[PDB]
Amino acid sequence: SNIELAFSSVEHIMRDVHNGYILRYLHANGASFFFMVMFMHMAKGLYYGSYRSPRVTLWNVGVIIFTLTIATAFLGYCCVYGQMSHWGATVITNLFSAIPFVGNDIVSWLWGGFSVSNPTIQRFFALHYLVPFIIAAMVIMHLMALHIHGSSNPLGITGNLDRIPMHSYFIFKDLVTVFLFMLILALFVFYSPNTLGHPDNYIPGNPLVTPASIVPEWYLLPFYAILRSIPDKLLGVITMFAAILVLLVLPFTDRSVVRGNTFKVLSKFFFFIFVFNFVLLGQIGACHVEVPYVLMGQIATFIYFAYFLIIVPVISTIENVLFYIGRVNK
Amino acid sequence: KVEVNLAAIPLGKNVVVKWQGKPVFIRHRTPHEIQEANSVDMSALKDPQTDADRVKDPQWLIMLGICTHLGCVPIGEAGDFGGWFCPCHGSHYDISGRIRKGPAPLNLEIPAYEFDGDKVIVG
Amino acid sequence: EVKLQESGAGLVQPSQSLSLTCSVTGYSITSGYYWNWIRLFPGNKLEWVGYISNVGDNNYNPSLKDRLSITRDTSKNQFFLKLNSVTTEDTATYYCARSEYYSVTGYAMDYWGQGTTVTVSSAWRHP
Amino acid sequence: DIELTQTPVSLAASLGDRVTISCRASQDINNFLNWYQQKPDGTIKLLIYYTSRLHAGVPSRFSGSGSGTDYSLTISNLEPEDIATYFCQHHIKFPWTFGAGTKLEIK
Amino acid sequence: MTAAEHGLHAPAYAWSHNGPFETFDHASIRRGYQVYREVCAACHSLDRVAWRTLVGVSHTNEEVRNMAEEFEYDDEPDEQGNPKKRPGKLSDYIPGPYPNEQAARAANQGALPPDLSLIVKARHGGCDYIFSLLTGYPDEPPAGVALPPGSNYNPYFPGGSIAMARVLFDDMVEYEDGTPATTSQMAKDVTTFLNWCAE
Amino acid sequence: WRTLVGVSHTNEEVRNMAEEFEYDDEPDEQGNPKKRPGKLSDYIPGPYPN
Amino acid sequence: DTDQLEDLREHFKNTEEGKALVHHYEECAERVKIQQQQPGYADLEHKEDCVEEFFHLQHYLDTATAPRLFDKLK
Ligand code: HEC
Ligand SMILES: C/C=C(C)/C=C/C=C/C(OC)[C@@H](C)[C@H](OC)[C@@H](C)CCc1oc2c(O)c(OC)cc(OC)c2c(=O)c1C
Ligand code: FES
Repeated sequence: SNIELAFSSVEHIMRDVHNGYILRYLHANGASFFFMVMFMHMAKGLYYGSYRSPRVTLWNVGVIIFTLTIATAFLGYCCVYGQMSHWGATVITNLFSAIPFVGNDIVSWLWGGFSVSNPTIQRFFALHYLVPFIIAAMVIMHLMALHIHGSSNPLGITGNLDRIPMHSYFIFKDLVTVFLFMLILALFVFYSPNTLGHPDNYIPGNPLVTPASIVPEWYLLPFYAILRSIPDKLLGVITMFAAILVLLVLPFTDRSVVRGNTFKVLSKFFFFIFVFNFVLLGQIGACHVEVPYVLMGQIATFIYFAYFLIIVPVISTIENVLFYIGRVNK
Repeated sequence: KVEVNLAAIPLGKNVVVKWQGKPVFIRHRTPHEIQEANSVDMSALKDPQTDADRVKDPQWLIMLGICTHLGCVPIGEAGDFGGWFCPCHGSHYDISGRIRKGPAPLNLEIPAYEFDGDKVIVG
Repeated sequence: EVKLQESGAGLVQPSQSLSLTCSVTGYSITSGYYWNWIRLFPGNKLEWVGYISNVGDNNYNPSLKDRLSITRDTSKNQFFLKLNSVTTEDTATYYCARSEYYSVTGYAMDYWGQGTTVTVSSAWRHP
Repeated sequence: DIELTQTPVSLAASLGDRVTISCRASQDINNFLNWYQQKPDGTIKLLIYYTSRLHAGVPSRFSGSGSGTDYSLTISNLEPEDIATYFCQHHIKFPWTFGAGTKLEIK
Repeated sequence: MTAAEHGLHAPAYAWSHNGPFETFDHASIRRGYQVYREVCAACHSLDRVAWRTLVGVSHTNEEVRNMAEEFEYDDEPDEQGNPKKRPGKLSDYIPGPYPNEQAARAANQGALPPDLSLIVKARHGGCDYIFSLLTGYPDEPPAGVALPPGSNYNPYFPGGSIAMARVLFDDMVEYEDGTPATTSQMAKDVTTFLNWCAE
Repeated sequence: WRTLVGVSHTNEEVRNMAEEFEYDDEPDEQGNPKKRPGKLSDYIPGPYPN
Repeated sequence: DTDQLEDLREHFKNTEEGKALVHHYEECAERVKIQQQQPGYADLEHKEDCVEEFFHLQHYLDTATAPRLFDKLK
């Protein structure tokens, strides 16, 4: 973790440790897959209304795990101490300098110095090791919360009438995806290890030069984009953090009397509008801060939030009524 | 505390030096840059300041290359104000180092320093 | 950029006041540095009349110090000159200029006005 | 009230050769001395400030030197619009005072 | 962002190592080493590559041992504590041309030659960009390009103004294996060696 | 050195004891190793180089 | 020996697209050369450059040479 040795120890892993590269490429790519899957897992639930009914606490725990995973991930990205590392370390810790009074103090406290230096990278490794074990704990709670009500299902109705044990069905069904998962991760680790990364990170971090090519990790982009879309320093970070916290609102704004999107025409539509919007958001993030893109980023940010706050409640209420009048002849 | 050989620095050039871990910007400004710095209405600055308040000697622009937004080092001779541009979130700085466009809330910082002939002692 | 326009009484009879106005654009009198006035005698001697800062403080030449008065209109963005009790002595061509100040280089009047030539005559003119 | 003494006063020269004007103070002005150029039409520009500093738009062929009480306004080639009146002022203490003026004619 | 700032997009040359089943062409690697040693090594370090790594890759155990013994590294002080040099060995790393960054920046008009050890991975285009750069030097910058003194125009380099000048010219190297050392043949060879160095 | 300040000696006294020794400094413009007088942030120099 | 990338850049500089592209480029250079003599080019803050056109040219040749070049190399 020593700042003068950090980057090189990582190369030592790549160049000298037996299968060291396999270890590194697996960890790095495993990090991206973690998010591709996490996003899917989140989406499925967001679609099938898993955040509803008695499963709220389940969903709320899941939201914490999301915030924690993103944190763990960023702590680890700093450990390579490449250009992206250093500057990611810088910008992100500075996110707290937005806090009104104590601001700068929280920031220099974290750094443990005048700027991102040895103290920063060494405590960051320390913490990158610690959080995973907390996530693990957080997972067992996610499981305990799951276990009292069981999983939902695509129909969005009760599954009490027809149950089948986890063993010899879902143990084997799970195996299929496990393998499929490993097959694609192997394709990246062995044949395209660096496609998901950023080249700037192969250049040792330098405190006097931020590269004109600086771009956040692909899985952070949508959030990066939302922050860039607000021309105020403080509002920029408040809005960004809000974009994550807004997911907690969902069990209260979904006014529908039935669970899931399987039978809702207007919801399925607006769901995909949200999905793609999210991708567009992440795309704007990889772009520059230039004319058509800024405004685009702002329109999309609006949509993102407007989805949980306006669309869903407005749409679901209409669908409730639509479902009613379409068959009531009192 | 750091000593920079000003006699070395040519005219239309920027120089970066390390001071307490943060980079210090020093530009040997041209007469056009100096005029362009002192000929800008405060109404167009979110953080108002005359180039006089910032520089001690109009020929040398000395400051901290730390973007006041989230801490990146702005790129020299870049932007839409012929100054510096922070690649991180798109902030623009003029030849006085004042914040023009972008999230950055304050003009680049002016450190403490004095001259001692053909050299400046920053710190 | 910056512009300074001089306008006003281009001919005045003795025992009266000399009022010249200096309109600025492309910069605010309140924002900047120093706003001076100077006159150019035919004898080719320049005399510094006095100024008014961006704050609102005056500093006049000890000579004219008790006759002149320099004020300003923030709203119209223009500073003035009012030299009371003029004599054939005051005939010269006046200029309004902006002078900066930098700790190390001192002053320097960088932006000048067109230059209005006033004549102190006993002649007549339609007001 | 310090006063500058411009000399040579109202001198002349050819159409492409160096000249040398100069101001002299009664007190000491350090280096606080500027040089202005008054065109034939009546326009008054800034050429040099604080002994050596060139203002924006003034050709590189314009030098300037000295200190204390003796200064100078050099030139490389008066070709062509150099024909004008060149003043000089101090500013170490109020009130500021200019020179006598040095006319320039192309013979 | 203006096309010039981004820099011209390097095309895709058909490298012999591109392909899920293709290995590097070691013969090309060997040639590239020579190009680096005789042309690049005067300004570019290769800090992350120890001698032992060429053995069984591009050269022989004997060959490498020889190349290493052509340089001096510090050994532990003698019996009386006085410093003393020693001829390099396989366990050492390839020595760079400069002792420090200042010496390096001094010898290149303020610029600083990046260590080539991972340049292929540290850039977009990798092999393609590296190669197109070494060859991409026109004899005259396009009309209207104000080029800073001490700078050279290369279209593939972001901003067009690179501090490195063209260094590859025909036959400036005598390839031990006979191959005609044309400027593009040399470019192909170092790049393949640089790719190996990095991966 | 600094660790003596306020314990056994004064800020000046330590600065003075420190400056009597030379320590390696960043090479100059052309990369030539040059020395420098000790400072408070330094560690008491030993008598033998190795 | 003559460099393989040059030999190819030359053959492709002399094709219809090649000559058209170099023409547009040369018509630009010729337009700039004029501006440079004209009254006060040093002061204009609008100065046109021919990079865009040099890029279209260069790009074209890249597209043509790139998939071919390596067959000629060892
Ligand atoms: C000293 C005369 C050099 C020789 C010989 C070679 N290179 Fe070089 N190189 C040198 C400098 C001054 C720089 C920096 C330029 C800048 O503006 O940053 C470089 C840079 C490179 C780079 C990276 C450039 C970039 O993309 O930022 C590459 C890819 C590179 N050099 C490769 C290279 C190779 C392979 C050489 C031998 C054939 C070679 N260089 C020689 C100085 C010098
Ligand atoms: C010990 C732990 C500490 C101190 C703090 C960690 C917690 C913070 C987070 O949430 C967990 C944080 C990761 C954030 O969440 C809002 C992510 C969405 C990241 C958002 C993010 O990333 C960037 C990034 O990666 C970059 O790379 C070079 C560069 C960046 O600009 C140049 C950014 C950036 O501008 C933003 C907003
Ligand atoms: S750090 Fe410069 S804009 Fe965000």
